[PDB]
Amino acid sequence: MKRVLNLGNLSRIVEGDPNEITDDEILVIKDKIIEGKIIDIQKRVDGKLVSLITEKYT
Amino acid sequence: MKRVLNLGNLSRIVEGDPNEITDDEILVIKDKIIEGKIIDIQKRVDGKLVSLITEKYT
Amino acid sequence: YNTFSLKLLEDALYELSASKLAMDDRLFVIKTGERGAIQFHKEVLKTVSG
Repeated sequence: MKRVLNLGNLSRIVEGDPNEITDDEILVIKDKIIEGKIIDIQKRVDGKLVSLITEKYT
Repeated sequence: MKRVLNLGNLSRIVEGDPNEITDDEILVIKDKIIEGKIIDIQKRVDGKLVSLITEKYT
Repeated sequence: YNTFSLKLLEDALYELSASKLAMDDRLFVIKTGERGAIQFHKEVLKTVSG
């Protein structure tokens, strides 16, 4: 057990508009219908804002 | 575009044992199949680990 | 020991110290090779990392 990233790279975990998320920062999309849950973690790669969570099916 | 949470609560995002993380820590799990993905993010609710990301269905 | 742990070491030394030594005279000094000092360093770092 140890920390996952230096706090410098964790201070750039933000909550905002997908259109203003550049690199050197990760995006979190909070859920509305559910209070504490999250919807997706996102990271831009080539202008597109892709997810870091692998899709899981039945 | 504020940080999703403060640093005292982001500092406690860690990587490792699911058994050793307290209620104050968020657990990350790096996907082993893919090289830069995530498979789950967990924090202790009632002594049990539960995914923060909302479950998706079709 | 099979695997080294600051847990195991801290317990043994304290139990010894409680039974045998005053609070003021529990300064211990271990003798090792360079590798034991490294193994110590790694474990100490693993803890503060927790």
